[PDB]
Amino acid sequence: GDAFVGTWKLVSSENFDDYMKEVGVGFATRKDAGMAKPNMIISVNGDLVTIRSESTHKNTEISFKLGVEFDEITADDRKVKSIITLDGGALVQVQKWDGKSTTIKRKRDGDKLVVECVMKGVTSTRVYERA
Amino acid sequence: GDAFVGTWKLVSSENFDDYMKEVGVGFATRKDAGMAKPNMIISVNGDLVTIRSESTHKNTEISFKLGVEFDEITADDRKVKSIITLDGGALVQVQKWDGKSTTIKRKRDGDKLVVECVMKGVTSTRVYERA
Repeated sequence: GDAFVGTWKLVSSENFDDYMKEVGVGFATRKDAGMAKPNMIISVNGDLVTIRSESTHKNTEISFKLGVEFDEITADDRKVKSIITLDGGALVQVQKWDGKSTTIKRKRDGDKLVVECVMKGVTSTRVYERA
Repeated sequence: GDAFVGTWKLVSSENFDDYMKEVGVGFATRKDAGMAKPNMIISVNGDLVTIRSESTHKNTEISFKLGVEFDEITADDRKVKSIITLDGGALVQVQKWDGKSTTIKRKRDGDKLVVECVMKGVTSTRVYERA
């Protein structure tokens, strides 16, 4: 919906490194990924949704449809299968690969976009705001 | 194949503006798109191919499989249907939207990657080289 559409700047991050350790990201790459403050750009054209994050080195983007499974190569190079849904006003994305799975939840909170990444027990919280 | 895999820097461009005029890109956007020298990063993971171009403002990326049609939102904001194939050592991509269609051909030439965009009569040539 039009609730997520826009450009966002990151403002906070919590327990991100432990979330990364849990998914198996390499030391040099976690250390790197945590030193940057990405921008999240979300838009929609018809029934097609787009999310792209800019960074001073790593830049990615995904184009998908709700409730339709697709193939994704993450920023950290994992070949996963994604399925994104609209569960009660929140964009719920589930990535699954090699028997494991993680869930990324995007939801509005006033003038902020709250993102919560979870990997069996560990949760990281990143708060965004418009730009 | 492993022939296109790598990072590329642009070195030349020819008749690009006329190619843009033909596809209907807006004046301010063509003027902008031509002042930048993008980088093309191509990689493969299993049967999944990835092409992403970096620029000091506009950054995009596509993930696809050969011979399988998919939905794409171009850098200039056109919602097109793409189909990419391997026609005799050349990556041939066809975009189609609103009764029209364009063809982008990527092929090797020594140590260069030659790209040729065509829109009924008009052809633009952009030459890349490794980085």
